[PDB]
Amino acid sequence: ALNRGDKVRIKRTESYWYGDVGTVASVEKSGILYPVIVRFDRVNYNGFSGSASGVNTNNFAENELELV
Amino acid sequence: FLVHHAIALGLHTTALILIKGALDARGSKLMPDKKDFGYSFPCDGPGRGGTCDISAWDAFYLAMFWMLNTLGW
Amino acid sequence: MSHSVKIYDTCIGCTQCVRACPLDVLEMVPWDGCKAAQIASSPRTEDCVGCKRCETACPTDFLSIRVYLGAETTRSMGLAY
Amino acid sequence: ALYTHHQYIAGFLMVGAFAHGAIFFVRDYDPVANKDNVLARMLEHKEALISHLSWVSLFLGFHTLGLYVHNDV
Amino acid sequence: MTELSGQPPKFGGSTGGLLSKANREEKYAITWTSASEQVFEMPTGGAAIMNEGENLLYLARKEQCLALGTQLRTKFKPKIQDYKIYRVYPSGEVQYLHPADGVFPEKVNEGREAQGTKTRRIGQNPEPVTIKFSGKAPYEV
Amino acid sequence: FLISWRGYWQELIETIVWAHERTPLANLVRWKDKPVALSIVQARLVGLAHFTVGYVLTYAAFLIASTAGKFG
Amino acid sequence: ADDFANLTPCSENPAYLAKSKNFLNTTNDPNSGKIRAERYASALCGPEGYPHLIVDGRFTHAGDFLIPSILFLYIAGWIGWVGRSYLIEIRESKNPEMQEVVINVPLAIKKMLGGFLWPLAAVGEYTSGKLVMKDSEIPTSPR
Amino acid sequence: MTISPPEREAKAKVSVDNNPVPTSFEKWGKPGHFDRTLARGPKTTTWIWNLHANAHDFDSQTSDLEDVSRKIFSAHFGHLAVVFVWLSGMYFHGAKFSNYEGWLADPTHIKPSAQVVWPIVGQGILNGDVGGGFHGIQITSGLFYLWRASGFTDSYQLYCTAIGGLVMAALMLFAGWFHYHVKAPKLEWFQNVESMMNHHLAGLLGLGSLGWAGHQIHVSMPINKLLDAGVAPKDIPLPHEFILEPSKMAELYPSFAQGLTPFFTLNWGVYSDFLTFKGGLNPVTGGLWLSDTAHHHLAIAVLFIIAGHMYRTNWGIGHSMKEILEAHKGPFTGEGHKGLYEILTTSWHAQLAINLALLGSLTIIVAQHMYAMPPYPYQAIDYATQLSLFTHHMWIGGFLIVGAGAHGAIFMVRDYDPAKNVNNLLDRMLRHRDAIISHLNWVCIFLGFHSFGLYIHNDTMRALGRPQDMFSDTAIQLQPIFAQWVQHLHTLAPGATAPNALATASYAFGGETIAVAGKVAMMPITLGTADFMVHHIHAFTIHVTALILLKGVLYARSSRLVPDKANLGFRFPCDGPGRGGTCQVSGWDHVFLGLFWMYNSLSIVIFHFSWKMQSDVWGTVSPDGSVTHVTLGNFAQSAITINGWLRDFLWAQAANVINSYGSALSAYGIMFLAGHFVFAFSLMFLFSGRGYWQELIESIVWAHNKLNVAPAIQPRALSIIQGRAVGVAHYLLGGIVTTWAFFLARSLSIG
Ligand code: CLA
Ligand code: CLA
Ligand code: CLA
Ligand code: CLA
Ligand code: CLA
Ligand code: CLA
Ligand SMILES: CCCCCCCCCCCCCCCC(=O)OC[C@H](COP(=O)(O)OC[C@@H](O)CO)OC(=O)CCCCCCCCCCCCCCC
Ligand SMILES: CC1=C(/C=C/C(C)=C/C=C/C(C)=C/C=C/C=C(C)/C=C/C=C(C)/C=C/C2=C(C)CCCC2(C)C)C(C)(C)CCC1
Ligand code: SF4
Ligand code: SF4
Ligand code: SF4
Ligand SMILES: [Cl-]
Repeated sequence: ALNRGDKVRIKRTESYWYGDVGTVASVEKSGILYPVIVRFDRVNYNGFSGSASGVNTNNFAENELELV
Repeated sequence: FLVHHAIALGLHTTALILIKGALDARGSKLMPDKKDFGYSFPCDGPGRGGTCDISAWDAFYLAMFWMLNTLGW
Repeated sequence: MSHSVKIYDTCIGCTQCVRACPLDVLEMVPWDGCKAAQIASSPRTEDCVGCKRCETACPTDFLSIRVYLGAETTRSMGLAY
Repeated sequence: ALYTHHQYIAGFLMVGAFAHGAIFFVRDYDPVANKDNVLARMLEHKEALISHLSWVSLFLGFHTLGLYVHNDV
Repeated sequence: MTELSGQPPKFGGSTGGLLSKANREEKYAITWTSASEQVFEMPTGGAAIMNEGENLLYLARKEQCLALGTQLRTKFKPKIQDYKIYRVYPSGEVQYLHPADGVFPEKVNEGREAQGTKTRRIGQNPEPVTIKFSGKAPYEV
Repeated sequence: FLISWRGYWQELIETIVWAHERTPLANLVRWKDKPVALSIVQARLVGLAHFTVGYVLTYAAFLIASTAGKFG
Repeated sequence: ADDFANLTPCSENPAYLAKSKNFLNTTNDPNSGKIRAERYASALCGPEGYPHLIVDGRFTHAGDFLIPSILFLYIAGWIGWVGRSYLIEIRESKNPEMQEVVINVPLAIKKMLGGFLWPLAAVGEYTSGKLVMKDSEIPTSPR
Repeated sequence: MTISPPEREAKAKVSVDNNPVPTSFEKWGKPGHFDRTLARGPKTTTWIWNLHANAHDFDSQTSDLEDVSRKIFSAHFGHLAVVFVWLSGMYFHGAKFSNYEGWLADPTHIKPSAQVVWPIVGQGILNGDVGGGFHGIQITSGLFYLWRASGFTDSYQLYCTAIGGLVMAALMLFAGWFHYHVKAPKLEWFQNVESMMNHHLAGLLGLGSLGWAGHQIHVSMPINKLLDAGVAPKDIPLPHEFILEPSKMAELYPSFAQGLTPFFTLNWGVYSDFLTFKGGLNPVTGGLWLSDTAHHHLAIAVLFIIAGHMYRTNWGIGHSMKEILEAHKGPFTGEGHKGLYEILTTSWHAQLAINLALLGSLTIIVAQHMYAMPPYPYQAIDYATQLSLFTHHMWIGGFLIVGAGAHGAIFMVRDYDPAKNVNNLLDRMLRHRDAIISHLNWVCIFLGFHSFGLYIHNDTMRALGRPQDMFSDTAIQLQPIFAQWVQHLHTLAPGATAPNALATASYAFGGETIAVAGKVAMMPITLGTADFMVHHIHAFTIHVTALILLKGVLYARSSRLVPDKANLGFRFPCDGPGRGGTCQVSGWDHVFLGLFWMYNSLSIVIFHFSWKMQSDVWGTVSPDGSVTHVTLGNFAQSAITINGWLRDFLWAQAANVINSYGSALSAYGIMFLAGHFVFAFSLMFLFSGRGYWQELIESIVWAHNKLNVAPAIQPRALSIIQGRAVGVAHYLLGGIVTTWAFFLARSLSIG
């Protein structure tokens, strides 16, 4: 039910963006565990010490998102 | 008056360290699985920004300095 | 002895952990859970030192490869003597 | 000597109390049985607690140090 | 495993090489074929000269052999992706270590059995209180 | 122990291990346990222990000696 | 009638007078010490002769902490409010970070100027929803 | 296409690019342009700190060695511009905000003062009365002494010097702009090391001391001879009046009657009127003889100009440095220096390490030479000036040395090629670094036990009431026998091994007690058991600093623990908690530890200097000749125990800094407390770790999210390396400011 450009709130407890909202970029074909690719405005902690920024994309399952 | 506010600062900062350590011991965003790593562990590596003194044991160890400072005052 | 290196189902099969590992602890094996059709594996954790290069490398929202340091051996302590 | 002795003992005891609270959260805390009670609700708003402890520590530190340094100068 | 061949690299000696562990406990060997006599960085300090043809080198640790292997495959004009790494015991027993099934682990390969696999996310590990008084941690179940 | 962390000491201990294994007469003797640098947590704990012992003893000697020499 | 009996007004303390007849000049004016000996005489001093302040809340010492508290809280509310509105406005400018390191001086000065009504704007954002955000719409860490 | 001059190649080894970099202001408005990783955009606050950490890291910015060399050249120009601005400000403050003329008229009964504080919030108390109705801050830089030695008399001369310094700064700035943007010399130009060295030895050093010898003979010496006779600065003719009237020069030095003929005809002896070799100090002022210094600078000009000829450039005669290097190889070192000429011509960090090491050593030499052979007038009377200059040059040298270790490690990481270093010095040192470092470690342990251990033994013996069991001149003596012998040899040099020297090179080696005014200028400095112990403490601390830094350089490539450390870079936090934990293995971290240990060493050095000079040197001489020293000769019995240093040195001499309130020296007590504070502050960064602070930032950021004030540039805790950099910077700053306040207050209070 998730389409490109949908604003979804993250429900993954261990996710950096739990409670935050990200935009849906693509939904991969069936057979995959976590297909919904989500892009976020806020970078997470990813990177070696001293790195400038981090990752702003991650895959999720649909039930792990909440439609905004 | 001045030393009593120094004492209040010391109590509050030692309590802040200890309580932040206890409330984040199960997990934070740097370590959402910290409860799997036990109370005491070295760190989580230099990745994810660097994770020196991440365990709640480290929070105890840091708070010890503030307790000694408070008692000095 | 050795450390423990677990690979979870959020694996996207980018293999960066295997390339980062400086002791050949990890491999890529065929899988069907991700688009890359591959999952990381730790069949040689007895050589694992625990430097955490794999975790530094992992891109998934919180690591899909996790190193829990355990019982210390001369191989795990990086000892040459 | 007795005052200093007992105060230092008290400081060690307080630090150990909070350290073992952290050890509880790490090893023994059960979320399903403690669900929604006061214990779990303390974790539920832990960011508020930690942030307001930070604020009171900053308040006290800034202003007590400021008055002391004003008097010194 | 059998016997190991190769010529020792041209080198005058270092203090960074093998110690008593090599004879008492374990050692490691790396073989590689070079196209010419070329200089390379010795992982134990200094510059050594590899010979055209086969080269066998004994090092103290597996990580040293793997660092030399990455240097061989990343820093040389015709890249050397031919190196094999073995664990050598003082009993003479030789154990082939790298690359496991003849293929570098960075790329997938059939006939590989997944190990360390967990059929869940990190956030789906059980609570330690649910496993206390066993000997296990939430990642071991 | 607080300021200087572990890897530097492990490398120094490796130089010392080499120095022992290559010094004759001393070579007759070998360690039953491989010498290694103190762990990270061990370092924190040992540094805090020295910090606290010095803290308490310094202040105790000062308090006692000042109050006894002055007699209140 | 007999409150604060451990303090006496500086005009009545002999130590304060003996020290104020030697008060050091503060600026280029050679009467700044006399101006101090005049001004501080109205407050309460003590045995050492140094003026003591009363933050008790009673209005006879309203100038000791009440008026300065009002002044500071006004200025700090202005500062925080204009900075926050600058941040909020910038957030929807496609690239807020670059405008946070490289200041948007027109917008910045505009927000700073409109800071004299900061308590009114604070109450107005509270009564709506611009001041406080809802907890389930805020990122948190695992419990 | 900016301002284009003709050519100016002079048919030389010059080769420039006409206009490689155009001038524009747009990259000013894009902070982070020089780094690709920062030109994208700041997402976290780390981007901010990185923007300052990689500003001068020109290697990581571009791969063109030529562009890096041009950047370094123009940055050298800008740096000289900054130093010229600083020196011009010094001369301007001496001209228009100092009592230099009042001091010149009566140096003994006045104190050197510049910088007038503005009377506000009570800070006007800092304008202490320095003499002659002047109120300000007393300066310990010793600018007035250098100016009297130069021959200054009027404030307008200092003002002209300041204007000229501003003009020279503008010149250097324009030169940097012009040589990076317009005419930018190619890489081939910088690699003429023979040409550069010939010029620096001949033109920079030789011609410099030649011109300064000219100025000293023509301006400094006559004005100083007239000042030492008491002619008063208002009556002494201007410096040029001696050039316009050679009779005025002949009346002071009759040698000037015979003209330049003794020079051209090698009749140098008649030049004895101003080219002398006396040796000792001026009786009237306590400084060095300006004729001795003029003759010295003359001979130094001669030596350096001659030395500027050994190397070969365009005319065949000279030396190829590559040849001299490749020739030197013995049976212990394989190929010796084969390949060193190549790395010392393509690596900037190699030259930088060598030059930092030698310059730090030279500044330490400068401190140790200027204290015992006071070259300026009335310098030794001012114990504050003496101590201040000594400790300052000490600290500068130590910092330059730590930087030398740093850039040796950087070279090893970045510019080391094993193919270009096969069986040479570098290769074999890397091949036996385990031997080197293990033996240095053993020497460090032996020194710690046999220096500080002696102090601990003496503390324990004295506490037990066993003074006869102590190490001291009155018990178990440890006499510095060799240093005493060398002092005696120095004392006997004039007239014997130094025939043409009238007096000893420095009266610290022995002889009479030269005293100017009520104070002692310089006298013999005896050496005993306490001096033995302090000197071996110095040896121990210097060896430990060297151990740390040399280990950092030799293992920056690899170790048995981390065999691929070269790939990790010069500066990185660790390589994980694995292998037992690998924290601080980088070369950068070795520099970080060496900073603390150099601080330790130099603190002990300057404490030794201060106490020894206050106990056994400085003091008041009587009309009878009795010498009452500052602290009554207490060094020999107190400096042998740690409790002695805590009580009679620190606690005793700290009495001035703590009681400085309500007086002109109150800023010193304020900065004392301030240094203590910053030192304590640093311990938070050094004792903790980034993870706690980031997790606390998480809750603070949640509170920001609650009221919608969260910033787009996400707050991130300081990186591991940055945490340590902040820690060490604040540690050094706090401690050094503490001892700066301590020394200045103590030395200014003792008159
Ligand atoms: C004298 C040493 C020192 C000082 C000044 C501090 C300061 C602080 N610590 Mg800390 N700490 C120290 C030693 C010190 N620590 C040591 C040795 C350890 C053991 C490693 C710790 C471990 C520790 C922990 C674990 C924590 C603290 C916390 C805090 C903060 C508490 C809030 C407060 O004090 O109010 C206000 C702050 C201050 C008064 C300090 C700032 C003072 C400056 C001068 C204010 C003016 C700014 C200045 C002008 C900037 C301009 C710079 C420019 C001129 C160059 C505070 C900033 C707690 C915290 O983070 O609070 C939320 C906390 O969690 N400390
Ligand atoms: C109107 C004068 C002018 C202009 C507009 C430029 C323009 C430019 N220069 Mg240039 N340059 C100038 C003067 C100027 N320069 C001078 C006087 C020198 C001699 C020092 C140089 C030497 C030089 C070098 C070596 C380099 C440049 C570079 C650059 C480009 C990078 C942008 C930048 O500098 O970031 C912004 C810079 C600032 C905001 C400067 C802030 C002040 C700094 C941090 C310290 C100030 C020290 C000061 C220069 C020393 C004297 C001051 C003293 C008198 C008080 C840029 C287009 C760099 C380049 O090629 O880019 C890749 C480069 O490597 N310039
Ligand atoms: C006799 C010729 C000569 C002289 C005087 C110098 C002098 C200098 N060089 Mg240079 N050099 C030379 C030849 C010379 N060089 C040649 C032939 C080469 C090519 C191989 C180089 C390549 C070279 C490089 C790569 C660098 C230098 C640098 C420097 C400066 C660093 C030393 C310093 O800071 O001291 C103190 C500084 C001063 C006292 C400044 C005053 C000197 C002014 C600027 C020049 C003298 C004026 C002129 C000769 C007329 C006045 C004298 C006359 C009235 C009698 C210095 C001013 C470094 C630099 O750029 O520094 C900024 C640097 O990186 N040199
Ligand atoms: C154990 C041997 C040894 C020792 C003790 C030294 C020590 C010293 N050298 Mg030397 N060097 C050596 C080997 C050694 N070097 C060899 C073998 C070479 C041949 C490659 C060089 C060539 C070299 C040059 C060209 C220069 C030095 C200079 C210096 C002095 C710098 C002082 C300073 O930094 O203050 C301040 C610095 C200056 C006054 C001048 C700075 C000159 C620039 C900035 C540094 C050199 C640039 C470099 C050659 C660029 C090319 C390298 C690469 C990019 C191609 C110093 C005392 C400098 C000097 O002035 O000599 C007296 C200098 O010009 N060295
Ligand atoms: C001729 C001397 C010289 C030269 C040109 C260089 C050149 C270089 N160094 Mg080096 N170094 C030197 C001396 C020198 N250094 C000294 C004396 C030390 C010992 C402290 C070091 C130790 C050292 C380390 C550990 C590192 C470098 C690094 C670097 C590179 C980055 C420059 C930089 O730091 O960015 C910009 C500069 C700064 C951000 C400095 C600002 C912070 C300073 C320290 C605060 C000091 C405060 C002030 C002095 C007193 C307090 C007042 C305050 C309240 C205002 C650069 C190519 C870095 C590198 O990556 O190498 C490639 C790095 O890791 N150097
Ligand atoms: C007072 C504080 C202190 C002390 C005593 C030491 C001690 C030492 N440091 Mg250290 N260090 C310190 C502060 C201190 N550090 C700090 C704050 C830092 C952070 C920057 C460092 C970081 C640092 C580094 C990076 C290094 C050292 C090194 C060394 C060792 C030098 C070798 C030596 O001196 O021989 C031995 C001296 C002693 C053991 C001192 C005590 C000796 C007493 C007088 C004798 C005791 C008698 C007997 C044994 C008592 C037994 C009791 C009985 C009940 C059994 C030494 C053991 C260097 C090293 O390892 O050199 C080889 C080195 O690499 N330190
Ligand atoms: C009071 C002084 C005490 C020291 C005396 C004992 C010296 C200790 C080492 C003996 C050999 C070194 C002397 C010959 C100097 C020498 O070069 O010998 C010759 C030999 C190399 O010479 P080559 O024949 O190769 O000469 C060709 C050169 O051009 C090489 O490039 O050196 C070595 O064998 C390597 C070992 C030297 C490293 C040993 C130094 C150990 C540090 C000891 C520090 C003592 C402090 C001295 C106070 C300043
Ligand atoms: C004034 C007065 C009064 C009153 C009093 C009161 C009422 C009080 C109270 C008090 C109090 C009330 C106090 C307190 C304190 C507290 C604390 C000190 C805390 C704590 C805790 C801890 C330390 C820990 C915790 C934990 C954790 C961490 C987790 C888990 C769980 C636990 C618990 C373990 C009267 C009228 C009587 C009389 C007159 C006077
Ligand atoms: S430096 Fe920090 S992250 Fe690195 S190993 Fe040490 S504690 Fe862990
Ligand atoms: S922790 Fe280090 S050794 Fe272990 S698998 Fe990861 S990269 Fe390899
Ligand atoms: S780095 Fe992480 S996501 Fe990528 S293959 Fe390895 S375990 Fe899977
Ligand atoms: Cl004593």
